Amino acid sequence: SNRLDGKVAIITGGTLGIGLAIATKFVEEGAKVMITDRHSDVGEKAAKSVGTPDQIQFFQHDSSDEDGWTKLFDATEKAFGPVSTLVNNAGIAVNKSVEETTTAEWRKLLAVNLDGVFFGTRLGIQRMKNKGLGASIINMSSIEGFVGDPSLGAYNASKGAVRIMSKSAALDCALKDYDVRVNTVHPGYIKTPLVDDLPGAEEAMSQRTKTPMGHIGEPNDIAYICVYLASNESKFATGSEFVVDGGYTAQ
Amino acid sequence: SNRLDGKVAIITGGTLGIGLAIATKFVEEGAKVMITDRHSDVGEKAAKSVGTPDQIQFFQHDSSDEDGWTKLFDATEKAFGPVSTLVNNAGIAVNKSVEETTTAEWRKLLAVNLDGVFFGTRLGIQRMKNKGLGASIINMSSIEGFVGDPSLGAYNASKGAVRIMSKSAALDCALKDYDVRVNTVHPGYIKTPLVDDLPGAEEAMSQRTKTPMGHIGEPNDIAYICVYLASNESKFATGSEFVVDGGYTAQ
Amino acid sequence: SNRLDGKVAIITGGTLGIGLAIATKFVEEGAKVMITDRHSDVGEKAAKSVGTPDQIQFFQHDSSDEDGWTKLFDATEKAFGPVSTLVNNAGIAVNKSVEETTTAEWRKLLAVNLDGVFFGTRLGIQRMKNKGLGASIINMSSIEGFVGDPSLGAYNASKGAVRIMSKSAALDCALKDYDVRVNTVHPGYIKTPLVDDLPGAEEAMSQRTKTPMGHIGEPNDIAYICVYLASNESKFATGSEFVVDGGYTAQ
Amino acid sequence: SNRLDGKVAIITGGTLGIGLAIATKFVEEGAKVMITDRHSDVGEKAAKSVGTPDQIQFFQHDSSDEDGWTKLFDATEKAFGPVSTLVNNAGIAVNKSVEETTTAEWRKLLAVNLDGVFFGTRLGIQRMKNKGLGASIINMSSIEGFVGDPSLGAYNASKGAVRIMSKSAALDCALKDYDVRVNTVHPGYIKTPLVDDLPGAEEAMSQRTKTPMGHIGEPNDIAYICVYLASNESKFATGSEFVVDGGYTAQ
Ligand SMILES: NC(=O)C1=CN([C@@H]2O[C@H](COP(=O)(O)OP(=O)(O)OC[C@H]3O[C@@H](n4cnc5c(N)ncnc54)[C@H](O)[C@@H]3O)[C@@H](O)[C@H]2O)C=CC1
Ligand SMILES: NC(=O)C1=CN([C@@H]2O[C@H](COP(=O)(O)OP(=O)(O)OC[C@H]3O[C@@H](n4cnc5c(N)ncnc54)[C@H](O)[C@@H]3O)[C@@H](O)[C@H]2O)C=CC1
Ligand SMILES: NC(=O)C1=CN([C@@H]2O[C@H](COP(=O)(O)OP(=O)(O)OC[C@H]3O[C@@H](n4cnc5c(N)ncnc54)[C@H](O)[C@@H]3O)[C@@H](O)[C@H]2O)C=CC1
Ligand SMILES: NC(=O)C1=CN([C@@H]2O[C@H](COP(=O)(O)OP(=O)(O)OC[C@H]3O[C@@H](n4cnc5c(N)ncnc54)[C@H](O)[C@@H]3O)[C@@H](O)[C@H]2O)C=CC1
Ligand SMILES: C[C@@H](O)c1ccccc1
Ligand SMILES: C[C@@H](O)c1ccccc1
Ligand SMILES: C[C@@H](O)c1ccccc1
Ligand SMILES: C[C@@H](O)c1ccccc1
Ligand SMILES: [Mg+2]
Ligand SMILES: [Mg+2]
Repeated sequence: SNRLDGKVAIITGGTLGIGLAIATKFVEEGAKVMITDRHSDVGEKAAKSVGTPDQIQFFQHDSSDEDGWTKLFDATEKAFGPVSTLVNNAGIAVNKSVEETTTAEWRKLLAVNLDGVFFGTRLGIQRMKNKGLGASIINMSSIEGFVGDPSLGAYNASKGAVRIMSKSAALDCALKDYDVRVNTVHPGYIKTPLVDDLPGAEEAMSQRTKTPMGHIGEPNDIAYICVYLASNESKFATGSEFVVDGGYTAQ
Repeated sequence: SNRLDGKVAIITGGTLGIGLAIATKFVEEGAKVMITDRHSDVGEKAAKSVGTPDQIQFFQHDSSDEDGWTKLFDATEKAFGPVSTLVNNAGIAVNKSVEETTTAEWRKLLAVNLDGVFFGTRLGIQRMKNKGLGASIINMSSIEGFVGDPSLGAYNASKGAVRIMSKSAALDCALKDYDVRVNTVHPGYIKTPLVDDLPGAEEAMSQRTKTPMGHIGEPNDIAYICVYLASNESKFATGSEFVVDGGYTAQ
Repeated sequence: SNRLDGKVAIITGGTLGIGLAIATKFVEEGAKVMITDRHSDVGEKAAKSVGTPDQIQFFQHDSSDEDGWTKLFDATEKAFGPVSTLVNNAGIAVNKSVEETTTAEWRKLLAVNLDGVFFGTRLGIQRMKNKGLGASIINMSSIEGFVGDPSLGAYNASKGAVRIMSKSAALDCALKDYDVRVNTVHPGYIKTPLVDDLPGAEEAMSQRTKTPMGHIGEPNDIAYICVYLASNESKFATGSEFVVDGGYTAQ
Repeated sequence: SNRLDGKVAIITGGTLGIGLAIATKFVEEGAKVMITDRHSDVGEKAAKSVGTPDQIQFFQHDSSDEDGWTKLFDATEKAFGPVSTLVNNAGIAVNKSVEETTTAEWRKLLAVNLDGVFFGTRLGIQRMKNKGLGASIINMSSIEGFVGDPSLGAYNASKGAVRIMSKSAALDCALKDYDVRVNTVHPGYIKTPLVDDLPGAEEAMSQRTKTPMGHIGEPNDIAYICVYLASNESKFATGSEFVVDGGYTAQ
């Protein structure tokens, strides 16, 4: 209760899975939230399921769309006042090795997972710096930002990029006294309706050779670390990686 | 409020600095707490300053004392019921390079910082496993578990040891379904009364080449990450490292 | 002597600095080498300075040019026989924070440093797999793939991407028995004619707060780790990072 | 050939497995070598199998024996002149979880794997600093210094300790211009006569979920990275970790 009082958050890809749980817990903790998705059927349903428009709204946006990022911040500040918190959560995956990644697949995935995170982080710094907001940018950067997977080549590139680009941003903001922190969150495998629709994936993901806890996580597992990072509780944390993975990377 | 309802925690070195703030926030969040120190003058004063005996008590113990560790768990369970949470926070430092570390200094520091953490972790697993407690062992493992410092040789050894031993314990507990998580917390430099008594240390620590944020942290910065790790909010986090360092390790 | 007997190597950006030293030592150790640069004035001079055309040749190529990558492998195999070794060394830097990185700067740097390395790695796997060559892909991935720098935002993104994408490729090649290894090399600061032309850079780079050894490296420092990685001496090394940095990342 | 001309090396645990291969390649490259083992039957046989006494000798020593370390350096300098190179390779393992590690097991393993490496490193710095030798200390610090194993708790503690203590030593030596480098080598699983005597271990170790290359390494895989680190080829490498693991830690 009240851990995000006063905060105004944008969460990209906030209508389902991890993003939706982040939104839910943020609203529970007193934040105002703008969620996005590139679609609208999903997004408008999503917001009302969490709360009332004074708490949470939807804005249609593809995170790879540079110009839209500006539309999104403007819409958020007009609904709720100056943005304090950005969660760059939107992402896609391609199930290909590096060897077999088409150039089109490469470019598409980097547009969302890398360019989108760059656009959001760059704009977030510009919009949030020097306002006494206790501003926090939280970039979703995966267990696949620490370890490779033979069938996630482009995804691995994007997540490693986000991991280290976020440190650069953290340092500049710290050195310049901007009152903006930048950190990454690295989920292991999490169970969502989308995973449930992939036959065998959860089981495959729950083998002890993958996730030592022998099961995968839930969306709220990622929501709670994001609450910590958005809150002023984490005012000395910047430039670091927060892993919530059931032990995946510990072995 | 209520984030640690029902929890019963031991915090070693809990009478001052980071340990005391961990204790304070744990009690605020509903945990019962036993704090320790090798002394008693410090420890008894400390507990009453946080709360009443039904909330927090003191037990005299040197974490290097293997037999005492057993006394400590027994005293905690008799005061508050079965222990769910252990914070291995007690530690010492020697201001010596590897080159100049005496063997006596080496052994003394390893006894507290390494053996003590081993004794606590081993006993904690044995006492906490298989009770449905949502048990959590939180080992204090430093920025000096990631990077070296030329004048902290033995300290660096101990912190690197804790970092990886904790992963071993996390994995075994996960694989065996023990309902015990093990994680490490890695503070950067934190401002305490002890640091205040070391002329020039905070300033030295606040240079941008050391801490990018240009200042050092406060004890509550470490308390809040410990609340997250002790709580069931972090039920999917095991075997990982949580860094709160003002950017120190990001550059 | 003879440590790369029989090997056929492509080195991108091989006409100056680190690339030229890699080429020089590779030829000394018995490899045949094709060096590249996006220019030709630099490239043709470079090759003759190292050896005769039966040892080393130049091919004009911008590593961001996908179609050219195919031209480059074909020219190398026609000069020297099937390629066994690829060093993805070409790279550029932008001296900008994330905050101030223009989109054009972002795209240009990613085209060379990320897309170029992807194109080379993908093609290298396809061309080298399953030929008994003891094939090795060596991706230049920087100290800036481990730590951030506030004024190298895009560069940091690219180097973190290369670091982890390389692990993906390593794993797929290992799992599929391709006889291709993939590793990254992470130079600290190295002294070259280009650094010499940047007033104050070497000195700035030699401060103990940057490079503990108190001086920067030389091109051969990177050449020698590349010889090891190209040779069959390193037949069990894949998916890992080889840092040669004067202590930069150790503190 | 000649890559270690002039060097004088001590290799602890140099009579079998990885240590013996390190010794063999060191002698091949022109170094003079003193190997150790706590036994003598093994050690005297070992040296003659590699070369003549002017190339390689044996000295009986348990690396946990502090006073003996001094005897060992003196015997080496009297045979071969001032020591330039130290490989802290002796180590033992206990097949126990943290939970089940007896205190006696803990102390015994730390005495060899941690205290022994401390004693060697401390003495090596003192004996080697400031002599223009191009001195190099190479500490064997395992894949189990990066990841945990549920059944190697004490071993994991020791290897994490060595990993970070070595960075401390590297930094002090660099900052003080000692002409001593300190680095760690991290083998994955390697096939030796001892592994061959453990039924099922190699197979278990070769599963793709353990070692992606699908087989384990050979002793020379570790010897060759040690040659690089002992040689002046690696004069800019200090404070870093060199992993040769078949991909184990990349996934
Ligand atoms: N679910 C899992 O098991 C894992 C998820 N992750 C990461 O967690 C993050 C969030 O995951 P989920 O919310 O559960 O995703 P999800 O798998 O449940 O659904 C995909 C989500 O991505 C967003 N998205 C995709 N393309 C987009 C675009 N062009 N513009 C805006 N939004 C877009 C959508 O809003 C959608 O909610 C992602 O970045 C993903 O990379 C990482 C590891 C595992
Ligand atoms: N204060 C700082 O700047 C930093 C602290 N740390 C780590 O944080 C942890 C806690 O720090 P503080 O509480 O602020 O310590 P402190 O510096 O304020 O005071 C030392 C504390 O260590 C405990 N302690 C020492 N030897 C002990 C023994 N033999 N038995 C039981 N307890 C013992 C005492 O209770 C005392 O409260 C330590 O493990 C330390 O290594 C790490 C980096 C920086
Ligand atoms: N010199 C230094 O201090 C450091 C260098 N590095 C990295 O080391 C690698 C090699 O460095 P140097 O050879 O010394 O570079 P250099 O600084 O001496 O010169 C730049 C080199 O990059 C190559 N290059 C740039 N754009 C290219 C393109 N579009 N196509 C083909 N080639 C291109 C050129 O061949 C040129 O030789 C680079 O990837 C760089 O990122 C990393 C840290 C420090
Ligand atoms: N063989 C393998 O699969 C792996 C080995 N390692 C590490 O590699 C290093 C070397 O391995 P190997 O030479 O193959 O060992 P080994 O397994 O072949 O034989 C044990 C070696 O340890 C030395 N040793 C043990 N206790 C000693 C003492 N008290 N004093 C002096 N020497 C002692 C002995 O000389 C003996 O040669 C060790 O530190 C080990 O921790 C790490 C991972 C895997
Ligand atoms: C790593 C996670 O994002 C994932 C990617 C592709 C398919 C399933 C899961
Ligand atoms: C790293 C921290 O624990 C410290 C150690 C010695 C002196 C000051 C601070
Ligand atoms: C990190 C190195 O590539 C560099 C980049 C920009 C300017 C100088 C040096
Ligand atoms: C990790 C390696 O040193 C090992 C330890 C115990 C048993 C087998 C192998
Ligand atoms: Mg792993
Ligand atoms: Mg650093």
